[PDB]
Amino acid sequence: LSKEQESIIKLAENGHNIFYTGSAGTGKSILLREMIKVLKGIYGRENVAVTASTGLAACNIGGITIHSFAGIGLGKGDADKLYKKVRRSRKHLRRWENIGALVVDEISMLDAELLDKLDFIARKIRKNHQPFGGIQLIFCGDFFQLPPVSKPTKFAFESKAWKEGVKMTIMLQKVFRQRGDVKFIDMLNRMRLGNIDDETEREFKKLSRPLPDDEIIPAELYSTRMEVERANNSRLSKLPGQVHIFNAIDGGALEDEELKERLLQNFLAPKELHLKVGAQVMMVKNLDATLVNGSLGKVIEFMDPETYFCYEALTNDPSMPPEKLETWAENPSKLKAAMEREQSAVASRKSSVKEGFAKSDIGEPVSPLDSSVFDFMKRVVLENIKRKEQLMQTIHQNSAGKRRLPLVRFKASDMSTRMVLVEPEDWAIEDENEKPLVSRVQLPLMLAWSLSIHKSQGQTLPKVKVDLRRVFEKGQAYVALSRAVSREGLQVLNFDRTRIKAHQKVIDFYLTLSSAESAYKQLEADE
DNA sequence: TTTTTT
Ligand SMILES: Nc1ncnc2c1ncn2[C@@H]1O[C@H](COP(=O)(O)OP(=O)(O)OP(O)(O)=S)[C@@H](O)[C@H]1O
Ligand SMILES: [Mg+2]
Repeated sequence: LSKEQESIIKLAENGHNIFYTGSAGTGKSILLREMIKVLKGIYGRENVAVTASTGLAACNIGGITIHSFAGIGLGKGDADKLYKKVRRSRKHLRRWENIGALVVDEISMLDAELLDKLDFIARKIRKNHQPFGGIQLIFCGDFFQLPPVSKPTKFAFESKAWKEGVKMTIMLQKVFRQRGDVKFIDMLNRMRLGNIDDETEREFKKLSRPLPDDEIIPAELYSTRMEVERANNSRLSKLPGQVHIFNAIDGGALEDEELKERLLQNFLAPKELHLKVGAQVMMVKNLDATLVNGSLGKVIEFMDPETYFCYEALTNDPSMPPEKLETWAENPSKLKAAMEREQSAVASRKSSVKEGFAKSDIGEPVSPLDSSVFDFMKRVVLENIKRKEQLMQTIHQNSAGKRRLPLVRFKASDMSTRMVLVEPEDWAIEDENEKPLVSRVQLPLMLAWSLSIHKSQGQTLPKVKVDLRRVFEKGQAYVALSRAVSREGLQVLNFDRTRIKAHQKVIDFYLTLSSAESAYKQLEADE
């Protein structure tokens, strides 16, 4: 870690409501990841609230989406009625009564209206007038990156809540991401601000040369959902291995089918989820505390719940007597007899709707499980008790004509993994008398080789294809291209400098702030 | 042409 950075953790240590920023690449998130350790040691592991604007970027540091944390849904409604939505769910209310520090990363994507609301929700809950109820704030973004989504949106700082809230500011300088290319850093420093010359243009337009043709799948960054899907399938249908179709149950009672379709998209769920063995996926609904919107991962193989109950126990003891896997692979009546022991009335009218999802293929045969699924065991001639894989594969050949679901290896930003067999979820849009106008049961997955540029903001991409065809917001081009470590590993199609421009309030804001060294002097102000 | 909801 640098010297300019440690003066921030230690500023946040001493308890100051800092916002802190810097060019893309300057290691603000990495910094934050360690800052979060030393704020749980002050308040409590359960009293620090790690969040970001999006949900993938929120996983970059360990956190849930800011909206998921506060418990405000999409947070469109009035500032007063969000308070009563919060104080209903007991979990979310005391989550606001105990947090000592609220962390928000890539706050650039939050709009002044919500920052005003959270500020209010906290004050009326915590019984305190202080700029957020006394909650130590830590805002970490870069206002030259993507601005808050509008459907006019004032920036996070135009709010009364921000300029009341932020007590202190800092500003990092050394761009670490492209550290070995002092030229490429420069090219992005002036793409961030609005200036591009010929040598920049020609160099970027030279990057459209195809990327290396090795066995590492390059990441692709398109500005739209229907590009991201074109590339997520342009790439998936190049993967060796048998596909698995996943058809989404739909309903139920709306008449305008054009909005029905459009409603059926923003659920983040596709009508046709195609998934092979080895696809990069990303959870899209907040399921639990560590499997959330934005969790990258990979698909491992496709098993039904009877099967996966063996494979799960088989991960917890590869030194297991196989006389019990053989009791399940020669009599699968006893198989259910151990699965049930470990596990509403409107949920029983959606189980039997989710029950139909991915109908059983009693006429299609069941291919064997891959090699890599039993690699975990392969780590002394008398200990080769591995009739286990032949037992496990036998248990799989008993699940033809049974719904097989994706077993996904998920990966957190602290580098630990977690396997889960992904069950369908349900997306409904309804009214006061509960009738789902549009309802859809699909898997909470989408291919995650291509992110949007919004979702990729905050990422650090080793080999990244970028296509500036359909960018429409200031700095968005600068995000997609600055997600790159180098130039040797970067493709740039349809480079268009004729719309690469700055916003005026972003120049106006980064002239009234404290530099990296104007963070040190406030340390001897404490001491 | 975008994100956000257990
Ligand atoms: N002190 C450091 N020493 C070595 N590598 C660093 C250091 N700080 C950052 N990096 C590298 O820089 C990248 C991480 O920088 P980030 O923390 O992601 O900054 P940032 O996320 O680009 O800022 P954004 O995009 O505005 S959220 C990784 O490749 C790190 O290995
Ligand atoms: Mg980041």
